[PDB]
Amino acid sequence: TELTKCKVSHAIKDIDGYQGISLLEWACVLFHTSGYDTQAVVNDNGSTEYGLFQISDRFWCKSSEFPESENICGISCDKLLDDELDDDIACAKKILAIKGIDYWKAYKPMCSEKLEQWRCEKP
Amino acid sequence: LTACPEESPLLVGPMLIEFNIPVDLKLVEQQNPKVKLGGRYTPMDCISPHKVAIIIPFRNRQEHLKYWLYYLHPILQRQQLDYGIYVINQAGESMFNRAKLLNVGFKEALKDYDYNCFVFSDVDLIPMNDHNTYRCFSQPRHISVAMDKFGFSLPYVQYFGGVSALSKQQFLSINGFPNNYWGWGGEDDDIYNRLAFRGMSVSRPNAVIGKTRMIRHSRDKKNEPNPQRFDRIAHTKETMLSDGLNSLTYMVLEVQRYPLYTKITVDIGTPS
Ligand SMILES: CC(=O)N[C@@H]1[C@@H](O)[C@H](O)[C@@H](CO)O[C@H]1O
Ligand SMILES: [Ca+2]
Repeated sequence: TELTKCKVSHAIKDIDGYQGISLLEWACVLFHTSGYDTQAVVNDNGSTEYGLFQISDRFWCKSSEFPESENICGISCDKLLDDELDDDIACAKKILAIKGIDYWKAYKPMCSEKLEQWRCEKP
Repeated sequence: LTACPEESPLLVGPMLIEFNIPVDLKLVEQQNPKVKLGGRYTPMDCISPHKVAIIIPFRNRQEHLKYWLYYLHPILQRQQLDYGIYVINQAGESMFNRAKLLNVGFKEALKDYDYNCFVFSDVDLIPMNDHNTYRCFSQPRHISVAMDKFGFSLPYVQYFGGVSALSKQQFLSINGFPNNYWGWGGEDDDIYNRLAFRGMSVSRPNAVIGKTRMIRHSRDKKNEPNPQRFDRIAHTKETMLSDGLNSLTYMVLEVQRYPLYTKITVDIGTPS
């Protein structure tokens, strides 16, 4: 599903401030990462990235194309293609703790300034 | 004849834009008898200071082109522009290169007429309000500011994709657009970066008059997300000097003059 910035912001609250990344920064990162499409699937040099957070099967989740993946998140990549964001968020937190925000290539170039526009005022 | 008024008296404002009824160019031509071979139109009632080349990057989207022509020709005539329509068709099977095709359109259009303004438009975007003028302004103009795709709003303030317009001087000033972006994404952000580096700001109409419809379509396997896009946009300040109008090379395979437009099929090479 193609979510809105506010739908996304409300769903990822538990991630706010984790590893020092705010909700504004995440709204910005997710728009440029998947266009807020929970079913996004992108290939990238022999590997596939899934969902809202574009979590890769290279190390993070297990896919049928690449079954011996480290599957660090301990989850099937298909669980990242639905609208229940709790496990997508749990896996993102593992990426943040282990690898850091730079796993998301959109962060530095697109989310280093003009963060206010990303605020959701809708309760 | 004297100068066309600042605002056209022919505008109707909001329009219904639907992609239901199939189009027939023969009919479009029938309805637009004033459009000359190659899709050129010049007002007869007044003199327009806007000599506009409208550049459409393109690859296998004829059904989209039909709708684009069906809606834009009447709009552009109402806007009282001295314009020409150019469809830059990418031959080959390499990933789609939107920016490079726009650069080719700039160079090729200039061979036909002394255009002073260039509108760069995706072939699937139709403006829903004719007060959203397809011409150039004192600063770079972003036109498709409220696309239905983004809920009829601007997705981010730095967004310069979709439909935009640059005067010839503005375009020249940034060394045109990058040629090195292959595949989907980031080339428009690179363009945005260029304008900013040259000290320009982005002019836009408000979100109401900027309402724009996007014809729907399935993913283009020939235009998948560019893996290098995020890195590339971080180096625009330096690369805009060596990648642009000044390094543009390509081969023209065919120039086709149809009654509603000029289609130029080109071979723009492969990822370097
Ligand atoms: C670096 C990148 O991917 N930028 C894309 C841009 O090319 C596109 O026009 C816009 C709307 O879809 O979304 C951005 O995220
Ligand atoms: Ca999920």
